[PDB]
Amino acid sequence: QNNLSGVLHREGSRWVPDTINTRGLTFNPAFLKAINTLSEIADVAFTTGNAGLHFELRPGTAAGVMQTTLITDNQKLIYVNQMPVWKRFTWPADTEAPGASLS
Amino acid sequence: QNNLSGVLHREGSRWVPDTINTRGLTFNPAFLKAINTLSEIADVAFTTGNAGLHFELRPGTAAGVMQTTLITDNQKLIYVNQMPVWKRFTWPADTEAPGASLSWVSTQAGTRQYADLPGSWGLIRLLEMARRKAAPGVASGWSLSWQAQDGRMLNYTLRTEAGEGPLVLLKLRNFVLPETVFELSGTSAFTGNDEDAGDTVEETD
Amino acid sequence: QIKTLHLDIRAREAINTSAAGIPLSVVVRIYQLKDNRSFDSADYQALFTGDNEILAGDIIAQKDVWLQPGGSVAVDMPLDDAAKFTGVAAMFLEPDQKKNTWRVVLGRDELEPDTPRLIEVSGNTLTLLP
Amino acid sequence: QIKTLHLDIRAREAINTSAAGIPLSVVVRIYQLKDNRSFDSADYQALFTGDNEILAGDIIAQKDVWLQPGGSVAVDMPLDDAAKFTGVAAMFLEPDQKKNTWRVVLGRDELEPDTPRLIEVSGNTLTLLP
Amino acid sequence: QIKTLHLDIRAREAINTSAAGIPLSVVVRIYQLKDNRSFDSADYQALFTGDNEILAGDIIAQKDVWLQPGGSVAVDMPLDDAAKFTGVAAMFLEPDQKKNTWRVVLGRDELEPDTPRLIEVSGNTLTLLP
Repeated sequence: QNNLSGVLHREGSRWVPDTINTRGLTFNPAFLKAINTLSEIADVAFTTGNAGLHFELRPGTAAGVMQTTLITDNQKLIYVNQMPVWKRFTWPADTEAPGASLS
Repeated sequence: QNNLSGVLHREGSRWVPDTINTRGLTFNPAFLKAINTLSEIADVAFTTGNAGLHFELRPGTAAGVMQTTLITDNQKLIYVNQMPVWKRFTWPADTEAPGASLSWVSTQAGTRQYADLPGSWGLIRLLEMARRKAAPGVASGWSLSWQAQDGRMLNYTLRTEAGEGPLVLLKLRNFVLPETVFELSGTSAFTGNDEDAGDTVEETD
Repeated sequence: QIKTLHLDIRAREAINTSAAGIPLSVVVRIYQLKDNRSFDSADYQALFTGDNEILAGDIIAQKDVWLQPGGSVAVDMPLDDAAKFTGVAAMFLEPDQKKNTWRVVLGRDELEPDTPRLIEVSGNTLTLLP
Repeated sequence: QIKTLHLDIRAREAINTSAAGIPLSVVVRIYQLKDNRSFDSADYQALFTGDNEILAGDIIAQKDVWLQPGGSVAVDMPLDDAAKFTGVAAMFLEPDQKKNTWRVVLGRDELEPDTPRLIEVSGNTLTLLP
Repeated sequence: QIKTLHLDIRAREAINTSAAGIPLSVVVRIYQLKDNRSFDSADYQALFTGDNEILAGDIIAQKDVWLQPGGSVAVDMPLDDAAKFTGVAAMFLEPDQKKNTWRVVLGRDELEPDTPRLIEVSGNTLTLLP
């Protein structure tokens, strides 16, 4: 925003290069991809600075197995072939024993 | 605020065009309506950035039906023809299984739920289906019909707080941000009635 | 004395009528009291929605019957021995809290051990019968 | 009357079949009720996941049996005397809430004190046998 | 004797495999016969597509079950009294008409009145189980 402010204008979510109004100066395409991927991380997970997303959940349909259980961040999902209904996980939780497992 | 800051001065809640002090440059009226609608969403629902409104809710009055129950965001309203008393519902709640549903008990059957809709955007989904709304009572004066199966109807009478409450979120359906501003086409056109006519069809049907 | 609480609750067609005269259902609650003074002190609001635990603590048990317009529901209750007063209260659309036609108190003596006493609901009032 | 609750739960191979026809297991719950009216009023959702404590309070005790596809589990339950109705409900993938083939109510009279009554599960329905 | 026809039809994943080994579905028909001699005389073609009304007239009733690969379908049939032989035939892609592993005949004696007999399909053959 200040070291090359005439070179890369912030546009949408990516970084558009062709606003230098300048000839004889091109740069490495590795940098331009490695900033676009990071801004795509910046506009999915991190919306409020506190770094947390949330996402809808998974019921099960199986074949010869029952009692599918997963825990993540003290938000249980126990499943014994009931009617499949969605649920909700916030991914960074409060203080707990944080971790995840499938049983 | 910076790309055309001499053109559209921010004024009230809408956007006013006559500040260019310039001749020979109109713009597309499809843009100016589609920004006014968005700022009217911006000043009813989103007052603090965190995107949450709250609206007073409804008692029941029925005709041949009882136990009208709705759950949304773990804020129950159970109702068995007691004295009618208002409630207060914050619309985006804390963590839960967020969603909404309606369930009544017929005279000759048990509970059978009308429709359950999951997701944080569920309350605006199931409220679509009965827009026979205009009511000559309280100030914001709205009612809901919710014609469920086999002729049993279950009434409600909605009273909102700031402008139009959460009914204004139905204006977003079939709404695309339009094309170009500053187009040469559309020189002489007077279409300053759709913002009244859409609510005319809404508040009568 | 009386071992088993027996009650028979009649109802006509015109009960709990709204402003449109529509016949509506109603919910009636049965209370087993140790004290009748607090049952005569509460209004319509603090009895059905309130947290008067002085009154609720005197309520030994509560049971809610649920009658159609124009029908009846029989009450076969194992009567508690400390239940000195059988509290009967209803939730109309228009409960006259002033004239107090929305609650009755049936003491220990006015029960019958093998016959239900008849409570008739009409309009928005509660009525006993001999 | 009946002192000990005895139930025998048969099952074929095609029970609780998914959209791929796959034989799945199922969970069946046994309820000891004081009231059968609330057991006939609840749907599939508010019985297995709901907080209808009016229905749960009428449930004296609950016990969950858990049967394989093509097998059986014997039920030896010390039957409560206030358990007027033995509530049997199951959790299929496709519970027909309308035709109500997912629950049965067995009263006090239809039990046998030293012989289990036979409940057969097939498809997604519950079936008694004489 | 036997009043109600009960059959349970199991199936593995590798049934009716094509030249590409692809798991395919299959259609199985149930026949209620008065004669088993004509059911042993017909080939694969004149049974499923033919007009052998001598065989079809001995068929009292026919019912077609329809199973997924890797699943099961329960059969609850009101068994006719003249149905001396329960004819079970299937339509594979490669029906071995010579070794005759595509049909079985279940007589009156080998049925069970309250238990389904188990028929397992694997590869392109039909298999009974004790």
